[PDB]
Amino acid sequence: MEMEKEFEQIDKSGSWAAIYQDIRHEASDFPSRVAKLPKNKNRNRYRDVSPFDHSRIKLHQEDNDYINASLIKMEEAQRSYILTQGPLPNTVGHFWEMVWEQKSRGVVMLNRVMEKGSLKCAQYWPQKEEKEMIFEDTNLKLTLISEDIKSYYTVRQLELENLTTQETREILHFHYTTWPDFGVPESPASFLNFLFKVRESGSLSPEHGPVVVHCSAGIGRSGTFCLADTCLLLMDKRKDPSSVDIKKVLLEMRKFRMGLIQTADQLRFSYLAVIEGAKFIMGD
Ligand SMILES: COC[C@H]1N(S(C)(=O)=O)[C@H]2CC[C@]1(O)CC2
Repeated sequence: MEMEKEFEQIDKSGSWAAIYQDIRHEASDFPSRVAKLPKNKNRNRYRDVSPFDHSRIKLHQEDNDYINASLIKMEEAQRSYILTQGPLPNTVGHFWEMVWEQKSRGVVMLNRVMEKGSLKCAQYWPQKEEKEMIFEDTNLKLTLISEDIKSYYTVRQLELENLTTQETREILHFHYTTWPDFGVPESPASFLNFLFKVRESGSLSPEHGPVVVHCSAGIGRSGTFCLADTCLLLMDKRKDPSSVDIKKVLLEMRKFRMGLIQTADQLRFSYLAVIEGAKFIMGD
């Protein structure tokens, strides 16, 4: 079926939970043996969220190459994404090592450091220009260059230096700051505006390594971001945009990381975002 009318048909019939459970039943199951090794327990935020072995990002290190991060490679859309958990106190150096080694331009953050009164990820970037951060375990230096605070999101320019080679690179930090502590946003308008700002920066384009996107577990809000982006790109590429099947795209993405889209409300929100986004692209 088309999307917008399949949407109204699920709303009127109140069957979002049944649709979402079907997705959960059909999703891929692949091994995640490296994630479960005892030496990696303090590298995982949640015991039930792990990268598959076949798609995990490897650190360029001979001691321990493990990070909780997955490469989502979308062949028809010609887009790739790295989805990862919010960094932990003992993985902030691994996080920036990955950004460096994978040649990423941008980092997309969809959570606040504290939500619901608890810590959802480490404070992994510097908050003042004159107070830079040094990660001694991976030999990197990170400096805040500039910050632009807007009503729904903040964009930061950061300098990452590989202290071993003295090479430097500019990284863009795109921080969506207004996702509610409970539920999903009422309108997708600010989330779509944010997606378009990431696109306009070059961070999603083939001349760079894959964008790094995270929330707390790296599957819920993060899944919503890449699912909406890929569906909108396919609607632009194809002769028949009504042929884009959001459930099929989500199942394809779940071949590369478990659990993408965590609730039926996140599934409904993803439909809403693609539907509204397709009107703004045109041609209107
Ligand atoms: C408690 O939520 C009810 C669910 N339905 S339903 C009846 O379609 O599954 C609507 C859409 C998703 C919800 O989780 C929120 C309202």
